[PDB]
Order: sequence, then C-alpha cells, then structure tokens
Amino acid sequence: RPNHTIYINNLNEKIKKDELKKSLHAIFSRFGQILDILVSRSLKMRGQAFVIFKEVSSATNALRSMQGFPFYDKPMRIQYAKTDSDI
RNA sequence: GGUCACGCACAGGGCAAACCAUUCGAAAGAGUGGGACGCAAAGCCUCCGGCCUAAACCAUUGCACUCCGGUAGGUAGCGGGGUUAUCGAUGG
Ligand SMILES: [Mg+2]
Repeated sequence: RPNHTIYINNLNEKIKKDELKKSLHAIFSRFGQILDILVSRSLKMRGQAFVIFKEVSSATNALRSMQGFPFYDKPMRIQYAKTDSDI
C-alpha cells in the first residue's frame, strides 16, 4: 500500500498547471522533501496530481494530515499511488 | 512561344527569423514600425499529418511518468497537398 508518491484526486480543474503545482508545493513541502510534482491537464490527467516524496513516512504524514482539505473549493482526496516507477 | 517539371545561373529584384518599440489577444501568438537568421514560392490557402496555447462553453472523478477530449485560436518560416507568380544556364 504505502508509496513514496501520493495521488491527489478531486482537484479543481480550472486552475492552471503553473499555479496548481505552486500551491501543491506550498501545501505539501512542510511534510518532507519532494522529488517532483506531476500535474498534467490532459483529459485522462485532469483534476489529479502526483506528489513524490523523498521518504515514504513523509508521504504517509501528508495523506493522514490532509485528507479532504478544502483546496480551491474542492476537498482533496488523497491515496497512495498504485505503483511508483520514479526510476 | 505555351505547358509539366527543374534551380549550378544570369536580369529585375522580392521576402524577413531572433531581438526591440507599439497595438490587439486569457494565452500561443498575430498586426504595424525598426531590424536581418535565413528563404526559388519564407506569395497565398488549415483539406491531411504534426507541434504550440487552452480562458470561456460542453464532456470527464480520471493512476500517471511517450504524448493525446471536444471546441476555439495559432504555426503556411515543421512537413504533405492545393493554387498563383520572375528569370531560363544548354539547363529535362
Ligand atoms: Mg521543495
């Protein structure tokens, strides 16, 4: 189950990539070092984001702490990524 | 001479990238003026394949790391194709 990456669901689709990545970084940087934040705004990737943590514990902390956080109108749904493939 | 090609020329010459100023545009970018990287169609057309932007509208609750909805705008100086044009090596 636990992954270096957390997967954020239910994000506001009307926010630009630039500002969304910027915000997501402000939200999640306080839980630990982030390797990258993946945001695409393609049909398949809309309203979703991948935050990749240096450490699994700091990924687990973010998920536990920030479930359903009011974020640009919508409550963030967070799960672990199903796979990692950061390599 | 005309036509379909072709570009090693010759003649007239033509266009104008980046960057800047300014205007329109949510943006990509486009218009105009200055400016030349280059260009034998770098004249013009978005029918086809790409690439870029993606605000609004419609749709989508979606697990990616190759990129990808519709729609709309852009690129004709990314390519194809269409159509029009100067000269004529001896040039085919
Ligand atoms: Mg950081």
